[PDB]
Amino acid sequence: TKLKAPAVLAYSRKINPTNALMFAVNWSDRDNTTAVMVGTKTVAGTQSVRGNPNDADKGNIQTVNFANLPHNKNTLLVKYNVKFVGDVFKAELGGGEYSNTLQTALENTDFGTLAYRYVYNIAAGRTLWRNRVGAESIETVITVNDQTFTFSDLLVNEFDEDVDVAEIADMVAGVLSGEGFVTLKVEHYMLLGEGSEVFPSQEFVENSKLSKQLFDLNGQAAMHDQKIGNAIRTIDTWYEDATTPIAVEPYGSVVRNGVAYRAGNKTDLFTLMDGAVNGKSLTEEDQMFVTANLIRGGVFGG
Amino acid sequence: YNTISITVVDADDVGVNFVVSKVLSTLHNKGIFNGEVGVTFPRMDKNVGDIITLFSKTGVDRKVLTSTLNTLTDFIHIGKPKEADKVKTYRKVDTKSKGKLIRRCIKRKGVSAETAESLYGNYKGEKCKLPYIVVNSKSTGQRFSMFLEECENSEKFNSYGLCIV
Repeated sequence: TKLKAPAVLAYSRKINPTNALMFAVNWSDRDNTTAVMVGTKTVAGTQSVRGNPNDADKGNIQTVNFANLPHNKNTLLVKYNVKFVGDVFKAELGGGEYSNTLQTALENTDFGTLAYRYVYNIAAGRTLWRNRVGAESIETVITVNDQTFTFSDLLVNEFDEDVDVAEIADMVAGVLSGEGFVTLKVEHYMLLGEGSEVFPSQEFVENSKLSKQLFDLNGQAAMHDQKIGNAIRTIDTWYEDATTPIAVEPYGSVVRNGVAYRAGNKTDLFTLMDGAVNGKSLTEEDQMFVTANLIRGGVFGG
Repeated sequence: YNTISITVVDADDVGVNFVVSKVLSTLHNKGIFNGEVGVTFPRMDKNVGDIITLFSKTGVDRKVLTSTLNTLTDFIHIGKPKEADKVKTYRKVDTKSKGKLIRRCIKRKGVSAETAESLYGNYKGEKCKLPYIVVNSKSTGQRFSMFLEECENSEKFNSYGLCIV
């Protein structure tokens, strides 16, 4: 045989998203931002737990974290920065043979299409998640260095070819191929209406002391950076189970549905990576999947 | 009674029933359910489902509801109007939980707060284990879960596409 996974091996996050700060504006003037704050209102009435005969009567004070767009401004502003980091084949942890042979094996990877679908996940608006719903007008601007480019909608899953997304993807692929960094600034504008429901990222609620303790930075509503990166890493259509891009993953799995798209049918990262380095030559789409999950990072050794 | 089909496209980003909730909310505030349009789902297994069917007696054309669901065209599919001899219409059932009835009893019967809690201390606690839908509300500013169950047909309809009495 040949080289197994090392005692320690991991790669670092190469798509670094800033945590989103959400503002409220208008489509008339898109710069008079306000603060979409997260307050608390008391919710009582949720009862009837399992094995409750007489104790299903108390009024639990559950000051849940409500999140609504203000009535004054009828356009949400999701503002965040996206930072592409190069040197996506150098492993910080473990970096050795397995990793170098990986870098020489993944030399013919089409960085252009990875960059294209990376910028597409911003231009389509998958990063809004439940905020893109309820909007007929979506505005996406990419404030990369001294050039702002506007994007309407490109459809979260429908993957056509666009010109300006590709011309951003040129220097994005130039950063991701070798070294260096590029930082592109993102603003997202939607009519949701007055008193509409804005949906930021949730958080850990275990006990029945609250219901939602959503991620807000300094009291202002926020998307988690991991969720924004999850929207970024929705790359895989080389998943041989279907055609609704999954968020790349060593097993292609979501916990939201509970199924695993790439766990077992020779599309694991571990088996195909061992095949990639150990000597088995492979195709372009799954090699690009290895490359994209190497922009994801994670642990790759045991 | 002729009917038209609305299909929610599969989306890993948003919820399949969550799009259905925003479909039902936008079908409320933009008219549609005046007094005759009703909604049934062929896929009552555990959740509401993904395919929406509207069985209005005069007939729902494709042009009126493709502009009504103009905010949902990212993940929707609008079918052709077919015909059906019988649809499985549903009805709205509410859940009563303690303080829903406590503040009602002091208003009508004129009892005290401690008196009203004494009569309802060892009762209530209704929790439906049946398919529900989280459609919110615009007249009263809170969100809630609405429960729908299968029963007999009725002539008239409410503003939620469900049957009355």
